[PDB]
Parts: sequence; structure tokens; C-alpha cells
Amino acid sequence: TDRTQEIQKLHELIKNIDYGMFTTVDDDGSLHSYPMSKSGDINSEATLWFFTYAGSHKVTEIEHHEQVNVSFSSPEQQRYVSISGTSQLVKDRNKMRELWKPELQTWFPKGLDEPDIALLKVNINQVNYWDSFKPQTISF
Amino acid sequence: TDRTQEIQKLHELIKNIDYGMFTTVDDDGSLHSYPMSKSGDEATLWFFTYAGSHKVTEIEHHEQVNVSFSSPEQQRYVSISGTSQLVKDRNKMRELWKPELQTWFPKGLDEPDIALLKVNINQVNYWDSTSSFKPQTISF
Ligand SMILES: Cc1cc2nc3c(=O)[nH]c(=O)nc-3n(C[C@H](O)[C@H](O)[C@H](O)COP(=O)(O)O)c2cc1C
Ligand SMILES: [Cl-]
Repeated sequence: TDRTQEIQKLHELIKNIDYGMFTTVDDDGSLHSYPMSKSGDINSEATLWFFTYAGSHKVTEIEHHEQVNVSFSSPEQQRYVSISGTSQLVKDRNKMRELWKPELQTWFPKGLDEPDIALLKVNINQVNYWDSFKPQTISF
Repeated sequence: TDRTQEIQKLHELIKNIDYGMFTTVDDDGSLHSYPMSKSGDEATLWFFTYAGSHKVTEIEHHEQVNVSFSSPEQQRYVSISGTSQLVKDRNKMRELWKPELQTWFPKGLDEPDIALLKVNINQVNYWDSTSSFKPQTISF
């Protein structure tokens, strides 16, 4: 598929940008953004994965408004990426085991035995990027 | 007071970051982000735009926006929640114009469709080396 090519393009775009800004909309219609660093590379599935505490303030926003945006800004590379998609909180044990890295101990002291540890998944719908003015678009 | 101070911290935070990612919500609930060059130095941000742009149509139905500023090199990530409005004031444009903007506005202030977006800031959330990267908040 050109799906493979699109997922590959997205990988090349964001692989070197460790933190993106994850934006939600809340009940009042306000938009809040949060620095987030994904776990794992994109592959096959056009899905991004992030560890979180289930009680993190962003989680209730995402629960009530699943449409989100994650942006990646790289002045180092003169590159800007807007990823629109839907996000859900999951507690999928297999995906957590797959994505866990010892480094996460700093934020999750009990590791996967933290009672409130969870994942935010982002199902990518559209990517717009600037490598300027009008973006290039990838639709998934 | 504390207010003028808060405005000063905000100034410290974004003074040396050139482009932010400007996020809006569309009529279908989806969120889209766009790189924008910030102009000028009030708890207000200003950006040049084209009045016929899609982002303007978005903000006309949903005025709440977010502007994020990120700089790994400066160890800081800033989320600015505000409301945006289209401004057509030629004096303010003159006041805010800088030569660098000719990249996206070739005829400069003689562009027939050039206008301003004013962002009234409601809340700033930031993560930086001063905060040991734990979330700090300023509210107006
Ligand atoms: C780094 C950079 C700076 C930009 N600055 C502006 C700007 O200040 N104003 C603007 O309208 N577009 C700017 N753009 C383009 C916007 O990101 C966007 O693609 C464009 O305004 C069209 O958006 P629209 O869907 O609202 O029509 C910039 C693009 C880049 C890559
Ligand atoms: Cl990736």
C-alpha cells in the first residue's frame, strides 16, 4: 500500500523530535497543550502511544472530547508537523509491556505496578507538515 | 501587580522563541495546528494572517485557541490558552510589521488580504528548567 509509504513518511518527519505538544479541548471549549514524548516508533498502524497516569488532568479532557492534535516543532530541522486524530485512554496490559522502558521509572516509580499507569493512544487521521506556507498533507 | 509580574514571566518565557504552533477547532470538532510567527513584544499575542484563511473561518465559529511554544535548547515548553479575534486595524499592522514576515506576506502591508489575529490570553501553562519541568500556571 501507499499506506506503508505514508506511515514511512510520517516516521521520517517526526523520528528525531522527542517531545510534541499534545492539545485537547475541554468542556468550556478551551484548548490546553501538554508536552508529551511518545513510546515506540510508528509502524503499520498509524497510531501514536503515550504513557500517562490515568488521573492526569488531560485524561478527563480526552475522555470527553476524543479529537486531539499533536504538533511537532523542529527549528533544528526547519520542520513543523500537525497531527490530527482521535485519542483514547486504554490500560492495555500487552501494549504497556511492549512499550515499557526502564527510563520511565523516574515518572513511574513502581513501573508497571503503578496502580494508575495507563496509555493514551492517538489514531492518526490527517497530517499536515511544513518542510513552507501551505502544508503538505497526508491522509490516513 | 502580581499581574504585571506574570506578564513579565510570560515575556521571559517566549521572547526568544520565533514560531509557535497555533491550534484551532473546526466545525467537525477536529483540531488543526499551524506554525505562526509571533509579532510584537498586555496579556495579548499578535499574528499576521490572511482574512480569507481557513483558520479565520475556524476562529470565527470557535474563538478559543491554543498557541504552543517549544524550545528544547532553552529547556521550556509553553501552552497559551486564549481567545482569538480577527483585527483589520491598519495602524496596528504598521506598528507590528517586521521585514521577516515578507516570506509569508510578499507584498507586505500592501497584500490585499492581510490582517491580524489578536489572541487574548486566558491561561499560560509552562514546563521549564526553573520549574524542574513540573507544570506551572499563570491565569489572567
Ligand atoms: C515557520 C512558518 C511560519 C509561518 N507564519 C505564518 C504567519 O505568521 N501567518 C500565516 O497566515 N501563515 C503562516 N505560516 C503558514 C500557516 O502555517 C498556514 O499554513 C497558512 O496560514 C494557511 O493556513 P489556513 O488553513 O488557515 O489557510 C507559516 C508557515 C511556516 C512554516
Ligand atoms: Cl516514529
